[PDB]
Amino acid sequence: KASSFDDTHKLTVEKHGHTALITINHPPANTWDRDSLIGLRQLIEHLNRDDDIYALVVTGQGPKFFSAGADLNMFADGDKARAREMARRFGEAFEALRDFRGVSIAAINGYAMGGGLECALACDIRIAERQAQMALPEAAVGLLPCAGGTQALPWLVGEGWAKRMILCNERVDAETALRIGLVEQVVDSGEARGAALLLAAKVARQSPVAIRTIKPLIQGARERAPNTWLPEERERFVDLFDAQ
Amino acid sequence: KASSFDDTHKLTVEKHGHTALITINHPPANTWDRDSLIGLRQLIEHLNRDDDIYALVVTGQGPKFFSAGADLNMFADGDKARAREMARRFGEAFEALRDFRGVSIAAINGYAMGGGLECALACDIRIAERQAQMALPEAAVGLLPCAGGTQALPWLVGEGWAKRMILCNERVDAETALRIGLVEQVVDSGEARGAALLLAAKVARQSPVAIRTIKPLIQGARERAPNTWLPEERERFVDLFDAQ
Amino acid sequence: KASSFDDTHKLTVEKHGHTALITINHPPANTWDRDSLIGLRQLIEHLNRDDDIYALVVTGQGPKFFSAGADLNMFADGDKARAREMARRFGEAFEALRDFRGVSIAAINGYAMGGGLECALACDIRIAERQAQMALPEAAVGLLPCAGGTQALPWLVGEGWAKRMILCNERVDAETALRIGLVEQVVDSGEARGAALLLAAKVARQSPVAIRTIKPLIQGARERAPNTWLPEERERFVDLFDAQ
Amino acid sequence: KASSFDDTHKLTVEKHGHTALITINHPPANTWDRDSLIGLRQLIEHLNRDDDIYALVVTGQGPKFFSAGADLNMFADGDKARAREMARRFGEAFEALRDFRGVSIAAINGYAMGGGLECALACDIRIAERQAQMALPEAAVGLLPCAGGTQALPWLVGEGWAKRMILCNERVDAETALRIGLVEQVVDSGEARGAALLLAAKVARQSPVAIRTIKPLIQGARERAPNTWLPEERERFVDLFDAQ
Amino acid sequence: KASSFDDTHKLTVEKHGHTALITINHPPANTWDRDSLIGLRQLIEHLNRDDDIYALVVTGQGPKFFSAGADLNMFADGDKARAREMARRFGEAFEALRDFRGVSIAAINGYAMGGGLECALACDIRIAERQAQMALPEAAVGLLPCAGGTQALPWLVGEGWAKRMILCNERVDAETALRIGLVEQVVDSGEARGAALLLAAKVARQSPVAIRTIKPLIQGARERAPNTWLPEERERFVDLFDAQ
Amino acid sequence: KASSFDDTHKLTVEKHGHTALITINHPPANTWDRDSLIGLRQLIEHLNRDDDIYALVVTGQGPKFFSAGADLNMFADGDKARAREMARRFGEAFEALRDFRGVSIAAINGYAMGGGLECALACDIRIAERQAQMALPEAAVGLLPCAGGTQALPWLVGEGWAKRMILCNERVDAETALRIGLVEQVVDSGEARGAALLLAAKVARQSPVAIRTIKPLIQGARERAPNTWLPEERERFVDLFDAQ
Repeated sequence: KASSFDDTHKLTVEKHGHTALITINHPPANTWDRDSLIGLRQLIEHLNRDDDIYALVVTGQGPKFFSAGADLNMFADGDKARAREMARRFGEAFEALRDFRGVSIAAINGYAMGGGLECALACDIRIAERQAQMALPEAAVGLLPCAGGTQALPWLVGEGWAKRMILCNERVDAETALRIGLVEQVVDSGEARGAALLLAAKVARQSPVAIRTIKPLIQGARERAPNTWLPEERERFVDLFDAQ
Repeated sequence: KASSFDDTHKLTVEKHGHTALITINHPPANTWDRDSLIGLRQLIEHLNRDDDIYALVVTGQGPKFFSAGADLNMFADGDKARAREMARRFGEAFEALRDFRGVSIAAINGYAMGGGLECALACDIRIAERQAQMALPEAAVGLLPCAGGTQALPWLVGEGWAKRMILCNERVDAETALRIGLVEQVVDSGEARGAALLLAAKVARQSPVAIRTIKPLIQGARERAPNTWLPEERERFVDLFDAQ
Repeated sequence: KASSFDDTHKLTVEKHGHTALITINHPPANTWDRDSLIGLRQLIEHLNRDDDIYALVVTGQGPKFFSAGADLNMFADGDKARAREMARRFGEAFEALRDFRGVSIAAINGYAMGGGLECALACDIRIAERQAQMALPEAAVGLLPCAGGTQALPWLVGEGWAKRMILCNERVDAETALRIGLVEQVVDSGEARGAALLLAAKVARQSPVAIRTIKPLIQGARERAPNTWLPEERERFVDLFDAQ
Repeated sequence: KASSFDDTHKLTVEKHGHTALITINHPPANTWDRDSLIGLRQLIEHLNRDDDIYALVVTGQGPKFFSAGADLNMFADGDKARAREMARRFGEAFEALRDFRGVSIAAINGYAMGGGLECALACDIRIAERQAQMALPEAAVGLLPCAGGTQALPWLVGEGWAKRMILCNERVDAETALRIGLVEQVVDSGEARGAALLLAAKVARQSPVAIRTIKPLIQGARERAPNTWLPEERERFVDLFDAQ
Repeated sequence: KASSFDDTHKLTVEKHGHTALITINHPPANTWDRDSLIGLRQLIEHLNRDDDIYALVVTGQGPKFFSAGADLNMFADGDKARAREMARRFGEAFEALRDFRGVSIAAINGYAMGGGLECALACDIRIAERQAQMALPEAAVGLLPCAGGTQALPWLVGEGWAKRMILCNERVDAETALRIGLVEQVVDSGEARGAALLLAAKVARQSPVAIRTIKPLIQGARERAPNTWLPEERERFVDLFDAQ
Repeated sequence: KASSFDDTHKLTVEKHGHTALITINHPPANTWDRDSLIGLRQLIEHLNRDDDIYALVVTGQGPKFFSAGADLNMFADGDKARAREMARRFGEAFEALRDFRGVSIAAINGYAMGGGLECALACDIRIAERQAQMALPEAAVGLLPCAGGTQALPWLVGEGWAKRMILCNERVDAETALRIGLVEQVVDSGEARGAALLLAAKVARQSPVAIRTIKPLIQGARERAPNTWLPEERERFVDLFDAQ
């Protein structure tokens, strides 16, 4: 899928059924840069226009790294202007992945730190390998998680654990992540990608138009309290009842 | 309790102390229909006007089903008009049960799927039997949980598990439900009703006027961020200090 | 730290590195009164103006009590006027502790009930000893948790467990608290203070200006939905990139 | 209307068609006290249960005063406890009048100052006599408009004029009030009551069930942004289409 | 503009510079029906993809009617299903016109009642002819303004005048509309279209990319309080500073 | 007042009673630059710590310009980094002036365009001279009002007139500004400063502690719907009743 456009070779896309497998391919640490952040946004835009795609899996190339976060080549020095543009690209890329019209599954096959973890927080579901370690260590260098980490992390794991990770710089492993809600499924070494593609196959058995309508409803509390969406819930239910 | 009005025989009510035991009695699957959804709303309205009632337990008649959700007799065919009215009745019935002035305890004695699960999400506390299985499989038929499921489920279990259940159609058992926050207590087969009635007895030992005032405060985040309620919290605290 | 001002001897402060150790010293139950609630607010105000302080630990003097909540000497009788002023002092003291510019760690060394538990909910992180028991039993005397308990408790543990504690008056121990998210770390008897001071030392290794900026961002959902803060997140990220 | 219950002789009620004419009768200044604030809330509760009442007019007895605000007999001295209870009674009385299920019309026949003005802000529509003068002069005695004035006044007239009245203690006459949106219609001396009863007669020509449903929708922005109500608008539109 | 697609002859579109002139052409009263509501949404979608279009004017064909609101052919009888679909089409058509990426100007050349008025409320700016009369008389037939009228009308004119129009069924003329904020400019008979096209020409002198970015910011209070957008304001300001 | 610190000679401060008269002194157009935006924030910080100051007037030196907005020396070229810092300084300076603890009065003595108008929108009350002209013409150069103009302007004048000014680049004079709510008082040439200082004297007759408490309440709708502040209103009313 994404068969043709200027897609960076740092992001490989393969079609497996109704599922798009995205692999971060940037050695040695599967780090995110400008080229890949631009390609990610564009790629999500085309997958939202591909009606053959009901699901999405992203994972890191190789067995060691899911993603080590932001390249150092970007928050270089130095340039104040670079930093701002880079924070922009992270938001645009990960908000787009967040707004994927199907379901997105993060197959955490290793270290997911900083921006790599924020990328997985951007996905709908996370599947981590037993040895995987995740953290947001930006405060250690006087910075912060600018790709949504300050909001997404406490959203799943709660404020206590979120500031244990960000404010105290403590990393967590897959089994601790499962205990606190950061991940939904722990699997053995080398089983995330596979596990993710198989969970992405269960989605292709559901009505795609129902998935696309339901998902924004589930994320409703991210912009507005849940009770404010209940009338909208019935309305989209009737919209789904129409057209069988 | 609810000693006299036109209450459908599909909903049996028995008074045990300061507790109203509601039993869904609609074989074979304790399914919800129009008659029972109307009776539920009306029943909650009278229990809110009965000052002898401090608590509430709902459970499914029989050992197999808590509730299998919406009757097929309602989202029949077909009629676009039926579907809309039915989504309305679900909201009105379960929002009323949600707005019960005392505490409500769901004693999940079996399958609670779709609308049956939304009914239990409407209650304050859930107690599940070990063998009980719960899901929201509406997306499998191109529909959605229209009785609050798209908001209530992620509210307790988080977005990851909520779309694991809704978007991926994966069901969960009582022990998984406990791990993710969907239920608060797991008990052995045939022990939910009993467990629920005994938890409903601890409530009758607390000031009822304090329960009625406190409960809306606890649900405050469902309509508005928690910090916006703090001045209101002290105000209702003084209201409780008045009248001893 | 807090080396000089009128600080009540009911609140002892000792400086350990970049960490301020606050100890509730009011026998026999480390109860909160007017004098201590005033001193707490004032103390947090000076710690926010002490740039030598990056973290904060509060704990109860002695091995038995963290804090038994509100003194009876305050919600005395009786005076309607007293009650209101007291609810005010709780809010002001614990909202200030909540708004501490560094990280605050509750070292629960025993019973933390009512206002004592609300004090620990006010802190960023909670570390409980195995034998510690926590509850909000205000509804048992016809009152309510007026120091933020009705909002803070469901915020961490969810609505089900929050009303299990408040509406049903059921207390929880440290291992149950860990299971539900009320605490982040369980430790053995006599190890909380120590554990807390060592977690407070990891914070002094991070940029303080990053901690002060990040923490309000993490608590953003308490006043406004998380998505509304994302542009602000990047903006404060660039503010942190400036000044290296 | 309100034909029988313990209604204080300080509040006279007369039935004119489908309209309830409420007259503040407390010389010399039509001031609000505890007895009248309690009676007002109770009176609105019964008018909401009287299906013969589609509209409501309140005005001051005599030609000189609509209402001079709060009695001095209440924020007496002195008692801290009195003040709090009194602020409570104002809110409860005027929020109830605000939540009247039909339309309420303030016929301002004279001075409406402080609580008298807040009473008229509580009504749906205001009709002022040419000589009428309105202000919120609470800040002049070190207090504030505690019956909703700090929110209702800028809601209609804008922040500039609202703090011109409250923060600068400047009063306005009926013609200035019309220019800024504080009133909707200016009439000649002795014509407000009459004008109000005739506007209240136009309401009795509309579907009452439509008025009761529509009015909360119009006030939707007072609790939540307008766009959040649009799905609810259609839903209540279909509810009105049902039952013809 | 909109040079080619299935556009209903009930909606005529002509290109005048960078401005699209939309004319409701449905005698005798320029009423809105299903065919025209579908065409309106589609038309706005294509104008948002036409980079040659910076502005938009809608007006009624003929000198007598701007729009008399909803056709009777739709809320026919009767069918409950029809009513719901029709409320849906109004929302979708007018929310799209509301979300036009350029500026939209309503040239009110006559009666604009009910849905016709809601259509003009959907536009950015309103220019009314002296003889034009506007109202929302839905409550007179037991219905309500389902195309946003219950939210848009008080948004501009305030609650008092909004329920004077809706709850009391009182219509307003162009000079009263100007006094209350319902319209921004009053012009003489036969001068609205012309006035609107000339105001739409001033827009083509501004940066289009600035108009598209600014307009959502101006409407920010419709979904969220204004202070929550200020960081976003600077961010889009820098986005505009980039690309010159 | 502001008797001693590094205050830029571009901002002259004179003490007249309990009022601080701030005069933008930067020829020829009273334009805002970095030096003056920094000094403004600092100046407001010290006036908030001066208990001798109850009010504030800002106006432009000379008879021709109130303020022509942002210096060209700042959004120079060119530097992307400059633009961002400058948008930051505007927000910080005008949000501080907005958050002045007393009342602030803009005495518009001439042109107030772009940032000059945003400065006056930041004040509580605006008094304009008859010849004064105001606009936000940023969209004409492909930019936007980054100092709050996109939120403050529609907040007072409504969306129609706000986008008439911003999206259509149409300027308004003092008499049009009065008609639409942009200003509260129009005065003759050379009378604004004087008028403002005399309105600032009426404020010094009110309780300062009441002004400081009330003003945030009036601006409550800028961050949260008005109904959410009503319990807080009574609470601060009792806080004002305490301490006489």
